[PDB]
Amino acid sequence: EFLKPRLVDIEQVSSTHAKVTLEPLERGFGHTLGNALRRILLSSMPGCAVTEVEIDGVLHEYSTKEGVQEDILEILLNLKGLAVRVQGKDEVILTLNKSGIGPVTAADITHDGDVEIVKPQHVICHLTDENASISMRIKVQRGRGYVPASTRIHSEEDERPIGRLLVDACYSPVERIAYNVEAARVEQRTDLDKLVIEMETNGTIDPEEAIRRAATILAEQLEAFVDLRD
Amino acid sequence: GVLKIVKVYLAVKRRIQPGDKMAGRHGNKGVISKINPIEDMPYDENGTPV
Repeated sequence: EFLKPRLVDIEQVSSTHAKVTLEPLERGFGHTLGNALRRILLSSMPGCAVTEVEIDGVLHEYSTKEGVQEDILEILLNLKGLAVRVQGKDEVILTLNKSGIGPVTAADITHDGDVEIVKPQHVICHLTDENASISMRIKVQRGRGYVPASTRIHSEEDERPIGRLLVDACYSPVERIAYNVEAARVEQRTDLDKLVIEMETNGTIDPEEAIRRAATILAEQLEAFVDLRD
Repeated sequence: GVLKIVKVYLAVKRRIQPGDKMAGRHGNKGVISKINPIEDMPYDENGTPV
């Protein structure tokens, strides 16, 4: 004798911020699902992030370009945050080419079909010279979780090009997750609760797909767990 | 006695890890004991983890 939760209205307050509600939850599973979902969402949500950067005139992170103000290291730190939605391929090579005085934002990236730049206004660098021109190639991969530069060396595979600049990959779009269990008094029923999952992300994963993917992963683990072959 | 000399500067980026020493301004000190996943940390009503 139980009920089951069905996805009801899923409101989006901002482009990043979304509240997803689950109305017909039996007493006691409010907290269980809240927490399980929170855990999976924060830990395992697959996302996209910049993996490596090649700028032409720069041998190593510490040198400096003519006509720019941020250091190469600061340009890398700025690129780490670049939020991009790739649909089909796993590894995309975006090309940024800008000249003249002005703040080079992400919108200047050469627009490919499969890539969506979530916030085109995101600043990358500031030029300061009429003839100063930067060209670069940003290689962005798909991945889950958090992999630093130093571990990825395992797959070195002849990293010979000294121009290649590795960036730490924070492969995770979910920034924040909270849940609220509140009594959802339906006119014909005794003890049912509503889950309100409030989630803030970098604007890559849509809420429905996030929740679905979490439920998928938990279900698979429980599948393995239910059967017991001693 | 020295024919020639070559100096080489390495720049090593050291990340925080277990065993480094961290302190406050009031004399509170300590060794970083374990790095936990974001999930494990206590979180406020709003959901921001400590």
